[PDB]
Amino acid sequence: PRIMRLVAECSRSGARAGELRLPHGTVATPVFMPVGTQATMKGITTEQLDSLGCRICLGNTYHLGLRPGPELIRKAQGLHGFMNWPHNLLTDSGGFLSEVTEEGVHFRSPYDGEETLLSPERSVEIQNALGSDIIMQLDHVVSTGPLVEEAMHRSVRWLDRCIAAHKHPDKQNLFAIIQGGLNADLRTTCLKEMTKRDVPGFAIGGLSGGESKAQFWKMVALSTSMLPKDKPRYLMGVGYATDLVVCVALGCDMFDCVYPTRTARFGSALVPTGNLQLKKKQYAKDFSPINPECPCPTCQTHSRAFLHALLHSDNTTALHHLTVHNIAYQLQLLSAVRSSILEQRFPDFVRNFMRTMYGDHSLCPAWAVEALASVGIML
Amino acid sequence: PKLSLIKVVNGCRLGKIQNLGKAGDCTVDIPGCLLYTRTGSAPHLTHQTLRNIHGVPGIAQLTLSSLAEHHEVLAEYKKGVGSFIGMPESLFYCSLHDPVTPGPAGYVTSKSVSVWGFGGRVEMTVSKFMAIQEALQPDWFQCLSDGEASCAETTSIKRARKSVDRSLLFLDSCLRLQEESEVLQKSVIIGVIEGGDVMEERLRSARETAKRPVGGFLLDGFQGDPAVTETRLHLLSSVTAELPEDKPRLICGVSRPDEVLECIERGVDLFESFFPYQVTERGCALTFTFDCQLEMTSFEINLKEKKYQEDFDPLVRGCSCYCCKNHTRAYIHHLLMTNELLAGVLLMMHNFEHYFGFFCSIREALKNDTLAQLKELICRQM
Ligand SMILES: [Zn+2]
Ligand SMILES: [Zn+2]
Repeated sequence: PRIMRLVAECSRSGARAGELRLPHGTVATPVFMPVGTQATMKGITTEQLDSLGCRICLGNTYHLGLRPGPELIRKAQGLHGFMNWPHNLLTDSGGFLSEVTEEGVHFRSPYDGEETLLSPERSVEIQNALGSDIIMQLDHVVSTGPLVEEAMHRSVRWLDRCIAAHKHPDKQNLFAIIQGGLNADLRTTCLKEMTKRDVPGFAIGGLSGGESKAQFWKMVALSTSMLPKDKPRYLMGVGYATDLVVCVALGCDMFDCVYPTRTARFGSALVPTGNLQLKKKQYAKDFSPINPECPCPTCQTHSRAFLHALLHSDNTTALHHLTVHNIAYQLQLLSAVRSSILEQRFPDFVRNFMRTMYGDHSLCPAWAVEALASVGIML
Repeated sequence: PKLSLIKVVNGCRLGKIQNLGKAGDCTVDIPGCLLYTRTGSAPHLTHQTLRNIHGVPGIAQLTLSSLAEHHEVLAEYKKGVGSFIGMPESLFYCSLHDPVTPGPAGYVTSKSVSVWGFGGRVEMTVSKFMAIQEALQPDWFQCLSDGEASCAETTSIKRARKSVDRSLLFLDSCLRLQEESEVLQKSVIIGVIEGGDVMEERLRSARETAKRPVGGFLLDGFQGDPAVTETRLHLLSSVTAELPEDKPRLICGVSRPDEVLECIERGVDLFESFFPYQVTERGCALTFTFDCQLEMTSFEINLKEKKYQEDFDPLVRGCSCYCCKNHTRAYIHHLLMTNELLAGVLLMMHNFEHYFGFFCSIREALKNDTLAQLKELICRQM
């Protein structure tokens, strides 16, 4: 019962144009998945997010556990019915002060009080009440020594316990999360153990911790080389435009990050040349749009100068315009990547993306040049 | 501004103002309200969400206190404020002060008036004021005026007399400057009736301003906490009795439904819509009914209250707004507890739509000669 269909592949690198069959519709891959919890906090309605072409977004299990709680989400006909989101949803396990034992993750109450145990079983039960289309296993995430290997094997045992507790694989898709940190021997072990489990998808965890970029993309490529070709590959916590393009070339299919929503609050708007810091003086008389090639409502209607005026005012709409546009940039980038894979022009697309972003190839980040060269894309 | 009245039932002017705008192809129903904006934007609502609201007025209110500090930018833009803020299709009346955040008093002389924006204070002489209107190019704009004789503190008769003379001197100065600019002549000046709480000065301001070729009148200084007082309600009557019937009457600082109906009886046509904005800012939703055929006020519910944590009904059953057709009280309550901006967005959509539908009931009631029943229905809900 495969949830992913491969539509096109790059004949030179690992890029994959695919499609996910989920209970709330089909999702084109590669896909960046916004964190809908932050989108609504940003003031973006369901209709706006839908009009941008988004067909899958994330919900934060721990946040929904604090408010309004899973009991209310159940009464509200799941998270779909609560926020009135018609398309797909992905929720985390809810694990990531928090002590970890074999029983599960322990949450202390502020200023003393009863603890709260989040076991693998309860993570599945909580996520079953939310009703998301894709659910994530509970894993043991460590910050280096014996604790790294200890947490990896516990993540495997917790994977088996989530699979056992997950009684409705026809309605929710459970993803495993590859551990091992930056240790190649541990990560390879976790890849060997977790791929034996019949889960519909796989996620790559532990790769947004502040490591070096060389160790970053090498752990990505090690993961994608051992993950099943006929199942999606989910790289968590990756949102920068360069990182997306590079990790698509390494074989990743799904991505999530709070980055687009965050910098929208900082006045910055994403563009093919990097970002525009629209709060700065230089945009006070810039009567052009953010990006005339962007189809979002902000770029079809407003100028940089007007957004600059709103940023120097009490109007919350200044954040709405940028949150709308930044999400649209992420969707536009990943759909343009997908078209290049369908049209067998992905390397030329990557060379043009890097050239527009950095200029001369000698100014490209060294880690990205190595990663792209490892899959046959030269600059 | 060619104004046409359908009838005047019990002092309420039912009609329509035709041939408005650059193309002259816009109309405005009276009595009605203007779309409330802040820095050229409806609060919490982009141009995209603004389209999700039924019954948005065709004329929007701008405030100099939010736009004066952007004078140099709009001057370089040259194309006008409506095009600059991405609302080229709407009508715009630029008022002097914001009704909710007007700033401190005591900056009015016979040489300059100050407004207050996000960046700070902007001092405007009559020259500077008309230079700013030239960059904005609004359809209508309130003439620079002195309205600080109308204040809560013990005001003097000499001060009320001064506000009349000062505003008239301002009015005559702006008219001389208007006829000296090609751009500024396309805009319509609105005279401002001042005079404080002194009857003789109120009547003198109304007669002297009506002598000028203004396109309408702004009734300034009638705001009231909690509402327009009986003393100022009577002052309002005496003023409008001195004004032509063929020109619109605007009022500032009067947006609550009870005092709106009170001022319509006095012959006031156009109102600001900042009351639904205030309801939104305190996390409330207007629920007062206006169907006549079957800090928080009683017209609303506070969705921060715990009784809505499980309430899966809409804000108002039968409301056709985006929030009530797609979301529940429990979702609105949750957004307010987690301090999410979608609460302000969804609340503002409903509060604007409910408020605009209230002004449809006023015009409908005037068609059927039933404003008495409507006023008693609004007042029975306090
Ligand atoms: Zn855009
Ligand atoms: Zn509603």
